[PDB]
Amino acid sequence: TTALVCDNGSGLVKAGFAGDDAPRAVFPSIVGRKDSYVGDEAQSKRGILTLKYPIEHGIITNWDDMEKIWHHTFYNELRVAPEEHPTLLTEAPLNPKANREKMTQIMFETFNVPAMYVAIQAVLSLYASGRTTGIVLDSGDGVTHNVPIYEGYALPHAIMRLDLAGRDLTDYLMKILTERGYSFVTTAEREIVRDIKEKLCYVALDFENEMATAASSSSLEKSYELPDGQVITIGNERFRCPETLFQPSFIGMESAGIHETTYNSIMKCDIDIRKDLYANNVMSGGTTMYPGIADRMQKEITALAPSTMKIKIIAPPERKYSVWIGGSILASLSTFQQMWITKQEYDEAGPSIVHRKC
Amino acid sequence: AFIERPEDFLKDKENAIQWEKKEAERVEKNLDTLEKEALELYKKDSEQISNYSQTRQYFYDYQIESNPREKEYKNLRNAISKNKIDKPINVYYFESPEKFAFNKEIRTENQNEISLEKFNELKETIQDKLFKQDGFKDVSLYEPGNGDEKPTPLLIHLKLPKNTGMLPYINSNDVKTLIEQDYSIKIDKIVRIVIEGKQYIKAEASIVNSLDFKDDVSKGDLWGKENYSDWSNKLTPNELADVNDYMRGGYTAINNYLISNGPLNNPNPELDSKVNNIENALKLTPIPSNLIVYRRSGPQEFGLTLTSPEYDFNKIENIDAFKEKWEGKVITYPNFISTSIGSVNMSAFAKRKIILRINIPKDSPGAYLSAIPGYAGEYSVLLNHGSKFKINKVDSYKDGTVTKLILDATLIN
Ligand SMILES: NC(=O)c1ccc[n+]([C@@H]2O[C@H](COP(=O)([O-])OP(=O)(O)OC[C@H]3O[C@@H](n4cnc5c(N)ncnc54)[C@H](O)[C@@H]3O)[C@@H](O)[C@H]2O)c1
Ligand SMILES: Nc1ncnc2c1ncn2[C@@H]1O[C@H](COP(=O)(O)OP(=O)(O)OP(=O)(O)O)[C@@H](O)[C@H]1O
Ligand SMILES: C/C1=C/C(=O)O[C@@H]2C[C@@H](CC[C@H](C)/C=C/C=C/CC1)O[C@@](O)([C@@H]1CSC(=O)N1)C2
Ligand SMILES: [Ca+2]
Repeated sequence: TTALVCDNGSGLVKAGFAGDDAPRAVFPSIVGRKDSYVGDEAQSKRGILTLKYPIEHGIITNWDDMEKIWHHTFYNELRVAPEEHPTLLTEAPLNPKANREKMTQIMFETFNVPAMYVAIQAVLSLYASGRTTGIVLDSGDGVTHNVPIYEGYALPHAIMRLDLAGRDLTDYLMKILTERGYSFVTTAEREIVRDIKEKLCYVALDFENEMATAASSSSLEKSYELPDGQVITIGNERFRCPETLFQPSFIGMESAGIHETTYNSIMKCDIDIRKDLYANNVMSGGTTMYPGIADRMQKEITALAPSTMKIKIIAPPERKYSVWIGGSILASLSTFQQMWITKQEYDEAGPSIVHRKC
Repeated sequence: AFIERPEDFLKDKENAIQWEKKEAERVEKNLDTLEKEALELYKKDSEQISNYSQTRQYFYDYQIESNPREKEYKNLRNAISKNKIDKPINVYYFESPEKFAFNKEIRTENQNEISLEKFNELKETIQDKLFKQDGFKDVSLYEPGNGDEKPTPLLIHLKLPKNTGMLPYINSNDVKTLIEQDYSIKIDKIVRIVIEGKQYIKAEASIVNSLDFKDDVSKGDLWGKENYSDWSNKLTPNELADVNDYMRGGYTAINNYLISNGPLNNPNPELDSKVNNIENALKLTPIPSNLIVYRRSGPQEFGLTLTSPEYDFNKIENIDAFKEKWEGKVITYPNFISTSIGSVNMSAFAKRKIILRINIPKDSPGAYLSAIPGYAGEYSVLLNHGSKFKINKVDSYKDGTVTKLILDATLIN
C-alpha cells in the first residue's frame, strides 16, 4: 500500500517511498562483471570483476544488468517485496517506446508488481517546485536535457539533449589537475576527483576575467586533503571544469553549450509560451549544483534573448533530488491513483499499455 | 522565325530576345502582386538576394524561420517555379572557373589566347564530376557574340529539361531570364571557341536531378517514412538485432573495429557478423532516388583537431590549404557513416565547421533510419561501410562570425 519511487540515473539510483521527503537509498548504478553484483557491493571486486554502468546517457542499455539493479533496489536497499508495492519508475525525456515497454514487461513479468507507472524525470523535477509550466535544465552524471513543459506536458519537438554531464566534468578535471603536475588517472582517483569537483568547483560569472585574476593572484586557490594525507592545491581548474558546460570545446565537443541549448529549446516552442519559459527556467540534477551556475545562466540567456525579456533561473537547494521528490509527491496524489497501470491492465493489454496510460 | 521555338536559339539573338519578350508579357498575366513585388526587389538587389538563396538552408531551423529575407526568397521562387517549360531549352551564361574548382585564371582578361596546358588542366579538373548548383541565376537564351558582355573566359552552355522553371522578365531596356538552380551539373564536353578576338572555353553541360530537402526536414521525413516503413519489417531477426545494437550506440565499437582494420589485424567473428548483417540490411531497400544528404563532420575526418591552426577557416590561407589537400580528391570511410536528409544546423553539432553535402545515386546501399521508431530526431540516412566520396568542390560561408565549409561530394561506389 505504500508506493515505491525509483529514480534510475546514469550514475546513481535514488529510491524510496512515496510520501517521504527524501529518498531512503542512494546508490551507484553499477553492476560487477543470474548471480550479479550491484551498487557498492558491485565493489565486491573491481578485479575478478569490473564495474559496468547499465544506464548510459540516461537510457537503459543492458536489461539483464538493470534487472540486477532493480533486484538490489527492492530486496537490499529498500527491503520490500515488489509484489506488495506499486512502483513508480522514472525515464529520460525521449526514452524510446520499446524501452518503456520493456521496463513495463520486466516490472510485471519478472518482479510481479501489483502496479506501476513510468514518469519523465524533467516533468517530475518541475513538479517538485509546484510548477506545471517551465523549462527544465536536468543535468546528471551521464546526460543533460533541456525540457520545455507547458501545463504539465513536455514538448518533445523542442527537447534538447547533450551527452555532456558530471562524469565528463570529472574526467576533464582529472586531466587538467594532471597537467598542473598531479596524477589522477585510476578509477579510484576518478572518485577522489569527483569529490574535489563536488566540493571546490564553481562557475565563473566572467570566464576570461576569472582566468586573468587567477593568473596574477593566488586568491582563487583552495586546498584539498587526499585520503593518505597529502594536501593538494587547486586553482583555475575550480572554474575551468564546469566552464565545459558552457564551452563544450574544452573536452573536444563541437556542440552548443547549456545556455545555447536552453535558448534553442525556447526558440523551438510556440512564440506565445516563450515568455513563460524564460520566466521559469528550472535547474535539476547533481551537475546543476555548482555555485555561480544560476547567475551565469542568467547572464548568458540575457545576452541571447530580446533586451526586454524577463528571465528567472530557479535553482532550489534540493535540486539534486528534485526528480525523486516530484515522483514522491506525484505517486501520493489522490488524482494520480487512477493513472497506475495495474497488473490486471497489463494482462489485458500487454506492455504497450504504458503508452496509453503514461 | 518558326511558329514553335527551337530547343536552342544558338546565335539567333534577335529571335531569342523577341520570343522571350513575348514570354515576359505572357507570364506577367500569371504573377500576383506579391510575385511582381519580389521581381522588382530582385532587379534592385540581385546579388544579395542570389547570395541568400545559396546558403539560407544551413542555419538552425528557427534562424531560417526568423530571417526576413525568407519572404523575398519564397515569393521569387514561387514566381519562377510556376512557369515551367514544356520542352527542353538550352541556355548560356558565364562562370568563374573557381565555381568548378579550377582555382586559377584560365587566361588573364588581357590575354586573347588560352594555352593547351590550361585547357588540359581545366579538362582534367572538371572531367568526371557532378557539380551542385544553387540559388537564383540570370541566364541567356542565345550565345554571347560580338558586342555582348563577357566577364570571364568560361561560357556555360546548359541544356535544361522539360518542366524546368524559368521566369522571363524585362529589366528596363533588357529582356532577361531567371532560374533557381536546384540540380547538379555535369560537364559533358569542353571546347575552345573565339568570340570577338578572344578565346573562351565553352562547356557543354547537362543536369542531373536529385531530391534535396535542404531545410524542409518534414518533407524529407515524410519521404523517408514513405519509403522505409516497409524496410524495418523486412529484416531477419538477426539484422534487426544487429542494426538496433549499432544505432543504440554499438556503432562506436563496430566502427572503431572497422577503422582499425580489425577484421584483418585482429579478427573478431562476432563483430564481423554484425558488420555483415548491417550491410545486408542497407541493401534490403536501396536508396529509391538520387538523393542529397548532409553530414556535419568532426575535424578528425579531415586530419584536424579543434586546436589545429589549420581549422581556422576565417583565414583564407587555411581555406586554400584545405582545398589543396582535399578538393578533387576521393576519400574513403572504413566505418559505416551517418548523414541527414536535412541541411539545418543542430545543437549537437552546432559548432562543427566542415559540412559534407553528398550526392547519393539511386539504388545505392542505404537506409532512412528515422522510419525505425525510437530515434526520429536526426532524420538520418545510414551509408554502408567502405563508402568512397569524390570531393568535387569546396565552398565556404559565414555562420555568424565563423567561416564554415561546404564539401560538394558524390558517392562513387
Ligand atoms: N554528423 C552528422 O551530420 C550526423 C547526421 C545524422 C545523424 N548523426 C547521428 O549522430 C551520431 C553519430 O555522431 P557523429 O556522426 O558526429 O559521430 P561519428 O561516430 O561519425 O564520429 C565520431 C568521431 O570519429 C570521427 N570519425 C568518424 N569516422 C572517421 C574516419 N573514417 N576517420 C577519422 N575520423 C573519423 C568523427 O570526426 C568524430 O570525431 C549518431 O547517432 C548518428 O546517427 C550525425
Ligand atoms: N555539489 C555538487 N556539485 C557538482 N556536481 C555534483 C554535486 N553533487 C553531485 N554532483 C554530480 O552530479 C552527478 C550525479 O547527479 P544525478 O544523480 O542527478 O545524475 P544521474 O541521475 O545519476 O545521471 P543522469 O541524470 O545523467 O542519468 C554526478 O556526476 C556527481 O558528481
Ligand atoms: C558519493 C558518490 C557519488 C556518485 O555520484 O557516484 C556515481 C557512481 C560511481 C560508481 C563507481 C564507483 C567506483 C563506485 C562508487 C560508489 C559511489 C557512490 C559515490 O561513479 C560516479 O562516481 C562516476 C565516476 S566519476 C563521476 O564523476 N561519476 C558516479
Ligand atoms: Ca537523473
